[PDB]
Amino acid sequence: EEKEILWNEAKAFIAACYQELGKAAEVKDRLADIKSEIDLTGSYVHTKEELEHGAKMAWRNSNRCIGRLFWNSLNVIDRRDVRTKEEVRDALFHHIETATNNGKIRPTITIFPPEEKGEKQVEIWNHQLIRYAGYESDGERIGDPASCSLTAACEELGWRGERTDFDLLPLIFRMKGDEQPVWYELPRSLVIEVPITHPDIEAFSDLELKWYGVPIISDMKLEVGGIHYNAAPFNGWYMGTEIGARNLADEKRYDKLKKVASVIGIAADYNTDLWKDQALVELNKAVLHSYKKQGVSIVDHHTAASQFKRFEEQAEEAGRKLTGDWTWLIPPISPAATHIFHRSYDNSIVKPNYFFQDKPYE
Amino acid sequence: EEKEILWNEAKAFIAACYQELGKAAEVKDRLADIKSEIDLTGSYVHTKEELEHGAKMAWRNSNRCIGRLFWNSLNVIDRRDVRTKEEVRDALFHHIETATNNGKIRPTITIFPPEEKGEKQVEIWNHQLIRYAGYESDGERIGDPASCSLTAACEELGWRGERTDFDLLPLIFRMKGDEQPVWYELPRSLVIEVPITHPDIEAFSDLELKWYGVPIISDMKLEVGGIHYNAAPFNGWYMGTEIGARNLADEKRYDKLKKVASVIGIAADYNTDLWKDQALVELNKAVLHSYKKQGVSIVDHHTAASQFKRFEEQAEEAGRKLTGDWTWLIPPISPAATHIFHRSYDNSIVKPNYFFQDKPYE
Ligand code: HEM
Ligand code: HEM
Ligand SMILES: C[C@H](O)[C@H](O)[C@H]1CNc2nc(N)[nH]c(=O)c2N1
Ligand SMILES: C[C@H](O)[C@H](O)[C@H]1CNc2nc(N)[nH]c(=O)c2N1
Ligand SMILES: NC(=[NH2+])NCCC[C@H](N)C(=O)O
Ligand SMILES: NC(=[NH2+])NCCC[C@H](N)C(=O)O
Repeated sequence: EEKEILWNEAKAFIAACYQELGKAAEVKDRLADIKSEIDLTGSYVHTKEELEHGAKMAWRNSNRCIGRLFWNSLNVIDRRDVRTKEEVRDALFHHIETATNNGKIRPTITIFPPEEKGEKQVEIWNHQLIRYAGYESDGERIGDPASCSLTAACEELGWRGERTDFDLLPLIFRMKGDEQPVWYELPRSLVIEVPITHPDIEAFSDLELKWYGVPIISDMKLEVGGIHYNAAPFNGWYMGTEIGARNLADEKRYDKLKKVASVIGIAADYNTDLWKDQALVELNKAVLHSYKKQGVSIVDHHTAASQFKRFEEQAEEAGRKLTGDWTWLIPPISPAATHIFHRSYDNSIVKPNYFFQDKPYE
Repeated sequence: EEKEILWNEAKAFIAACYQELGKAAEVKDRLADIKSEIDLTGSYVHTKEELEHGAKMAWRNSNRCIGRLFWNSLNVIDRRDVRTKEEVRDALFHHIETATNNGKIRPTITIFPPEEKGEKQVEIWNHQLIRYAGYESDGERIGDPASCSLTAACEELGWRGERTDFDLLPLIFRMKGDEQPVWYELPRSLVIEVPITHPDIEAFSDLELKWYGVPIISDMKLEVGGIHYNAAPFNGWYMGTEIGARNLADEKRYDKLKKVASVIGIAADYNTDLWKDQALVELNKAVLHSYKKQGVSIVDHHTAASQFKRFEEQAEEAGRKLTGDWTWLIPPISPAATHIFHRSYDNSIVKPNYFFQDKPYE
């Protein structure tokens, strides 16, 4: 009964994949081998070409992603060969190193062995390979609240954070057959961070803000032709607003707008002064300026939206249906200044794609 | 077959209305009289209490409206007695005068006779009672492009605009039985306008921007218990962003962001400078400052969202389901700074409500 779902998704995927690669004639024979493989083993194994293209298709189908113009240049790393936690660890270290690329970020995915009987071979606990810890204890708020539960979970495993506002969480994942995950401290040499300064307001440094260079989502499931890659961390480069308008701005995150208003020399007393709006703009300018000055890749929301429009045009020219989530595609500052705001998007789910998974902690 | 739809909507409305007014015991007898009235005449007539409460309920059900906290203080003007175009004209003039209230704006609706056999007694062509004309002719762009088609239609009726960027369109409506609408020039004494200045950037006046005080939507259908009030203009006061982030900012509208960037002394060369975002903030600050200085009612998007949150809480306490359109409720600047951005809204349609109608021009 499980073969049936796998087999149908496999047919849809290979037919569409090989079609796009111009391998339309090799479908029938490839489908046969897969049909046999499923019969024998209860599953099938992707060729490196299918795996690579499937990961690209999945990115192209990510309704919430504004950066999809570059779907076809994704660097896919096939690590389905890993069997030990040392190999997982070094694969994760390598992903960080190669995707970072000394600041000139390469969009990269590292693909680990897929679920077998729904049984995970590797289970990554981190939301992102690089992220800051969070602590709350009796009035105290330190670090990133979005990381509070994972941080508490790590401190159940013998790890202890310094309790600065920017503790790097260790990598934490569990191997099949083990009851507890293991954790490895990140080598600081691998992690680029960017101190946030303002182009012309020098007092901005007094906030002592910083953020990490590369956002590497590590807790989503990649689904390709019925195959479930629960462990397949991926990264692009940041859009400035993700850091300046959300991570550093949200009240449930770092909540820095009042402090920003102070250092840029404006009052934070009256809603009608639009001080939050003004602080958001200056904070987002500082973020863009800082990453650029540091030689770390980043994109502003206007350029990103322009690129996304080219993605829309490209899709129309190629005869492909466009899907998107309007509510996530619009940037959280000046959304009406982008074309995205003024059109509609079909939020249908197309596979291959990336999906949410339940968290092993909490 | 038309009695059936009317009768069912009537039952739902009166039962719910009288329930809310505490007139639950008078439902059965009122429903009887209506049932007879429909049988005899093919329609029924609302009491002043039902009409008033129905208009309020309709506002409360307006999924796109962030200002719904004040639904119950709506000033309803019953003008179902009008029969002549002079009476319509004077009713419209009065609505403008009383809603304006010397700048301290009163949320007001004037209700004209409803459709009979789907036949309109009064058909208002204006989108808003007060709005600026728009012209495009061989390269020329003057005024408000959103008004181009209506403006062209008026100039087919013997009206001629001065072709400034802020020509007030005449009132234009058609009476039942007439083939063409009539138009009446607005008395300037009735129309408050606000010149846009900046609190601390005096060069902002060089843009010579202004906007009108009161937004009075005049082309939507009010539906109450099966009765279709196609002509029922209503107004609240502005939220600043409607003017500063859309009317004056959109490229398909007044398109003023480059000129704003110039007068506030910033470059408009690089996306990464976030000059559009900065210009939007300063333009929206100027709008709020200008209306306040002029003694004309206005609300900023932060205060408006706070009020809307109270509307959410009030709804929960009263046992009423909340409905809303997330995509319209979020303000077009700093939406993530409002609570609205971070929750979901059921976009179901509940009646009574206000609906779109096809435009007689275009
Ligand atoms: C190349 C630069 C990229 C940019 C600028 C970009 C931009 C964005 C942004 C701004 C978001 C919203 C994130 C949030 O609000 O938290 C997003 C979401 C997303 N992006 Fe991209 N992205 C990029 C690359 C990629 C890559 C390489 C993949 C995967 C192969 C990807 C898949 C996704 C997915 C799955 C989401 C949704 C995540 C979620 O639901 O939480 N993107 N992207
Ligand atoms: C009291 C002050 C009010 C404020 C601040 C307010 C705020 C708003 C705003 C900002 C919008 C979005 C408009 C746009 O983007 O073009 C809106 C839409 C709307 N409001 Fe209100 N509103 C108010 C009063 C009213 C009143 C009195 C009514 C009717 C009785 C009403 C019914 C609506 C409707 C029907 C829409 C949707 C219009 C459309 O779909 O184009 N509002 N409101
Ligand atoms: C396509 C999209 O639904 C459309 O542009 C909407 C988005 N949200 C909006 N929200 C408001 N308040 N006003 C608008 O005109 C719009 N436009
Ligand atoms: C409730 C709402 O859907 C939710 O807050 C969404 C809105 N749009 C978003 N858009 C982006 N890019 N990121 C987010 O986290 C969210 N949050
Ligand atoms: N550009 C991206 N790939 N973003 C992925 C999500 C990152 C997340 N929003 C963050 O601020 O850390
Ligand atoms: N606050 C209101 N009632 N707004 C109604 C819509 C007005 C319209 N958005 C305008 O800018 O003219």
